[PDB]
Amino acid sequence: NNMTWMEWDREINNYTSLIHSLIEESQN
Amino acid sequence: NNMTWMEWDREINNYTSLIHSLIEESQN
Amino acid sequence: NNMTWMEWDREINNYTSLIHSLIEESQN
Amino acid sequence: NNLLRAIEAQQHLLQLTVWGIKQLQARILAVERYLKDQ
Amino acid sequence: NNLLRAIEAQQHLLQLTVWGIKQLQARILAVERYLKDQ
Amino acid sequence: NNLLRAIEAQQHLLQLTVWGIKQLQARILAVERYLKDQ
Repeated sequence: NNMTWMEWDREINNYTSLIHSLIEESQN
Repeated sequence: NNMTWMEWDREINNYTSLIHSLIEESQN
Repeated sequence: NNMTWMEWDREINNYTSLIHSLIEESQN
Repeated sequence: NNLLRAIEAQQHLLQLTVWGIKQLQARILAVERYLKDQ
Repeated sequence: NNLLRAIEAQQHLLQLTVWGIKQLQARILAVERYLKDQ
Repeated sequence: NNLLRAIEAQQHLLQLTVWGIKQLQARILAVERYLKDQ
């Protein structure tokens, strides 16, 4: 499909940042 | 071991489908 | 950075063992 | 709920890593075959 | 319980991706060495 | 709490697999280019 390695990088980083936030908010 | 790339594909898909179901059922 | 494939192996195994324990303890 | 959202996002991450591994497998196989054919 | 089952299944997925990455690392290393030797 | 700790650890695992995939992508690309140049 439309997936490229630069888009892959972008999406990986976005999901990782969201998960970090969710896990931390849970720490609270 | 016995693992081949076609078996790998199969097992990935099976686990992914199960997780989708579990996450959705939780949405309920 | 400092990451090598042998260190990668080591860290993968350590996290995997910890997760196994956490999931099992939850079974209880 | 944060944990559910975390697992949801992690499943997307896993799917991305699966895509990447499949791409690399096809590419290395193509290279292996090229070298065999040469 | 659904979340526990999800994490269990996701750990299996992760283990599969680790297997795949290890396979690809050995294969690309073999190719790199082949080219060096040639 | 065990589930939170599991997700935390799994995120570290995922990050490691991402590192590995990125390494392999650069290495296979380097090989593909080498063969093209040759």
